[PDB]
Amino acid sequence: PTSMKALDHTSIASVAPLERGSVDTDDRNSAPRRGANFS
Amino acid sequence: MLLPVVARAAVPAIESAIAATPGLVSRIAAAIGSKVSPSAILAAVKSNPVVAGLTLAQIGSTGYDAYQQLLENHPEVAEMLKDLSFKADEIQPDFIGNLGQYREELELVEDAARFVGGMSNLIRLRQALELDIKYYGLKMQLNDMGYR
Amino acid sequence: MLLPVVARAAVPAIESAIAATPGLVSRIAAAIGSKVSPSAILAAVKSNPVVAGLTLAQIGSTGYDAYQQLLENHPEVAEMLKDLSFKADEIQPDFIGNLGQYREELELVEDAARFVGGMSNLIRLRQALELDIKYYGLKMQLNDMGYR
Amino acid sequence: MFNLKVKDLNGSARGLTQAFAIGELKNQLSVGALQLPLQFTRTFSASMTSELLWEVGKGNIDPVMYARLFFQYAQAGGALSVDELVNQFTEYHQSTACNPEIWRKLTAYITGSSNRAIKADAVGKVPPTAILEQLRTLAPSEHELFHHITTDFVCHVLSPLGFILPDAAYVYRVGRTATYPNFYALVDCVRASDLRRMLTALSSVDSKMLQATFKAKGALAPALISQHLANAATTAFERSRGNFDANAVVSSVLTILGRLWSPSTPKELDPSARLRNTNGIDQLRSNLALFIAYQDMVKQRGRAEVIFSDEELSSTIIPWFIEAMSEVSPFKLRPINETTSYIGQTSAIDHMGQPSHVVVYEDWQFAKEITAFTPVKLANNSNQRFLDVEPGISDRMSATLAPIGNTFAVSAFVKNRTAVYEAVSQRGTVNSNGAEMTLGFPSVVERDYALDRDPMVAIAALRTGIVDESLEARASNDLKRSMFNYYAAVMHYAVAHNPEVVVSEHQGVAAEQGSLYLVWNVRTELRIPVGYNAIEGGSIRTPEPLEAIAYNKPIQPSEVLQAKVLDLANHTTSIHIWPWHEASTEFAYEDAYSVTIRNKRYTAEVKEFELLGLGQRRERVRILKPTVAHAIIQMWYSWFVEDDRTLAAARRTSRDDAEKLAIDGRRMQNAVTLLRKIEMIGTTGIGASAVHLAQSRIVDQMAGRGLIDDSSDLHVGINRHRIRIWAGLAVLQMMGLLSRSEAEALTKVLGDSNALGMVVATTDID
Repeated sequence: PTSMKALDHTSIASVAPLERGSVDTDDRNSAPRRGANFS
Repeated sequence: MLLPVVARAAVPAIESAIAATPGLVSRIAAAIGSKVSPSAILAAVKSNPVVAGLTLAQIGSTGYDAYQQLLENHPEVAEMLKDLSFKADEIQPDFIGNLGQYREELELVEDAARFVGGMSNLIRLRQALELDIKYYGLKMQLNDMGYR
Repeated sequence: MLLPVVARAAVPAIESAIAATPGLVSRIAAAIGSKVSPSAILAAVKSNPVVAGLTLAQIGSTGYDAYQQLLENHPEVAEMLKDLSFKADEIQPDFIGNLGQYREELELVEDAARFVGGMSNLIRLRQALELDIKYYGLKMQLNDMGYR
Repeated sequence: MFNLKVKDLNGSARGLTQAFAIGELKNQLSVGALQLPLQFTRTFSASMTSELLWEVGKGNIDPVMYARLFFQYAQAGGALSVDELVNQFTEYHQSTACNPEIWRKLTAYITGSSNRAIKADAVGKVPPTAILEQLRTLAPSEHELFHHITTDFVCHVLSPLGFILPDAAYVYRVGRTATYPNFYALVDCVRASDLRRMLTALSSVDSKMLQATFKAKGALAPALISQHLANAATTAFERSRGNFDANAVVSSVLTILGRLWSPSTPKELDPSARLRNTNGIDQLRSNLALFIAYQDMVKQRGRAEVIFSDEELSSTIIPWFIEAMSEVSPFKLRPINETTSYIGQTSAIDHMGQPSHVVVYEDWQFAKEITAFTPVKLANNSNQRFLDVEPGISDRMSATLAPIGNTFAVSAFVKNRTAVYEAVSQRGTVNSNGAEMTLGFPSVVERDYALDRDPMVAIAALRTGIVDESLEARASNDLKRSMFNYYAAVMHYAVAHNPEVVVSEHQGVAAEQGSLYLVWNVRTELRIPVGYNAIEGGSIRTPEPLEAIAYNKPIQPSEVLQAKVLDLANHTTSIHIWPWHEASTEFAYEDAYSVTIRNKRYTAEVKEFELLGLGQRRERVRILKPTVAHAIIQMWYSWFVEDDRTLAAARRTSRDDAEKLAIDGRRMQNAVTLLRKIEMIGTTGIGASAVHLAQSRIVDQMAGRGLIDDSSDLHVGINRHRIRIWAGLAVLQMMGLLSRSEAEALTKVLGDSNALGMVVATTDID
């Protein structure tokens, strides 16, 4: 099997956002919002 | 939810440790931060995998088996669990300075390494020379017979 | 990190052996260079496979199958472990030493032979390192005078 | 790639030195000695890139062609050369064709027995293959050669519109032979020209004048045909008996040249005085290829002897010896300028013209056409096979190598090297063991691929200079012939661009006629010597062929050396083949990509038959090994890794900041140029088809696992590169072009250089 290991450990060029925020939102699932009753 | 495949092994493992000694029950209650009652923590283990891991760190005797199996079926917690459970390794006062003397030395090996090849080769080549002389004779003789 | 699959294979293997006899502490400290305590050597096993493979081969009652399991599960350690464990076979009085035992060794020579050159060259190179240090300085001084 | 120090040749080049060639290993040769100026205007070169197919079906025993196949053999397989081959061939000849019992058998095998038959009416024609099948039965001989030379023989004699039909044919491949003749290679070129004196007798009118009496008179009687034939085989054989001694013919005709060249020939011994005919020698006086041969002779024999008569006789050998080398051999006479034209040179300069390093390379134009053939057998246990050409597999492969041949061209490696040797040195040349010289020769490295010999054995022989005897005798030839092929290619080169040369006898203590070594006169403006010679007076003279290179001004390669593909499609389809088996390799590629997504491991294995887009899995097909391509790309990987070893070596030395950022800018600046080559390779259709299939199997593997988050994630900053590369290294591995361990390390360079993370941008070649 070919080894892609070495190529796997890498870093990404870093950069800083102008306005910080939205950080912990990376992984979340909001479960759906219901509609109103009808009549 | 804790996956059953783990939970099957996990739950009795913990319960066994509890039945062994009470002294652990108070400890895990402190670390996980759960109600001291043995029924409480056992209710928590089932609920969260992260919690299940910290418990198995508190008891390593009988528990090490399930922990690894927990780690398998949950690569997710693996990162998070590794952080929450940590202890600073006590460093020896002499160590860092004691390392300073080997600067001269290691740079010598890496000069020898590059020449030969990978470090694995040099470890071999070193043995080849250290090896007894007769062997050089032996190999010469097989070539005398025609063997290569 | 040590693969969890092989982890459950090695840890009871090395532990049972440590608790079986205290005498096995002589192996861990000799090669691996682990700390004197039985707890720290365990952490070394978990840390590195190379370290682990040298723990498995050294304790041989229950270990072999476990050692071969480590091999396949983490195949990069193959070349490393087979090499870092080598034991000279001394000498056979009889002509037919053969590949029976000496197989691994006569292989070892050839690698070393291949690299350096013709079989003669190595034996030469063997000696050059065996020569007293002085002779080097001599060759250098006779160079200094402008002789070559 | 070879790497040597021009200052000390004794240590690192020793086998490539001249003082080794003429066998004085203790000390270098003093320029000062008797000196006899002379002109080399001609040389003997086996053609580069000569690949042809030769049909042996029907026809006539073309005399020349069948000689060459004795030559091509004894060279190929060792065997203690040709003298055995020849005298055995007489045995076999005296065993069968001289023995009338076997002849009668064939006639019984073809028509019937004890009957009267009538020509072309009640006589049916038979395909040549058939009578061959019978020769296998009748004649238990070692080589298939012996059978074909007899086959076309019987084909010729008995055929006045007779037993043989015109249709059937065979074919054979014209393989690369050692280019510049070794001494023994002359011996054979004489004997090979012995045997076509033999053949031209069995093709002779005296053998033909048999048929001349049977043309219109019909063939009625089986014995009175066969017997009438069998004699005519022995009579044409009685005549051919006898031959000159190649061992003696060569040894003499070199020596009577050897007395011509050398500065010390006492008054009497010279040719022009005691030879009747001065024509023959004049043409062989100036010939170079013989000189380097003449050095081989004196080294091995240790002496020289004539044992031919002084004039009358030695005037009837030479004009016949001119013939042998003229035609029979693959070796053809060339003006010397145009034999090495394709060689080229580039120097790593500093100030005055004084080279820091100088690199000599063979110029290639990458040869991309790949014919994938497959075996087909009408007969059991027969070497001879039809081979099917399979279009479009050629066109998938050639669709891949079209971009490859662009970026791997050899002209672009040397501009890469010199650029390194400039950044790396930072300092006066005199130090660091004086100037160095590096050279590499795909065409030599090729010769070890066709033989499946590790090219790394020879290049380790030179520096040490001496061969290991532990290997078998067929290998020692393959090593020592190739250790030569450098040494010849060097001196043909040096002499080409420095026309002025002089010959000089050597000196030794005891009982030696001594040997001839050239000394060049080269003038160039350098106020400092390289190698060691005086460089005094504005010109310098040196024994060594290498040192005489370095002083050359940079050279552009005059002509690309281009490999014509072996053309199967033409002659292979309808005709049996030669020993195809080893010349090509089996077609299978088994490799498995892997990636981890959302902390979940995924794997897609891929095989060779899918990558092309062939539904069937067919192992019956094989690939003809394109060694010229494996040569180059093997070289490139050698040099490329050799760079980064020096830079990271040259960095840690500097211990100065302004420089370290020149180097750290060089490492990175390669590792992108690399990472782009591989990816641009990936875009190739073979490239693409590996990509599409690599993802597609993961998507469909994933959808079952029950989460589709893939589509977004496998196209990203990294994992689009990762799979892009791995498809670029597969295509190289699924071909012969590289070894799976070599690619594994070539990856590790992109790991540390971190060129990957700092790009974050892909180019699609659709």
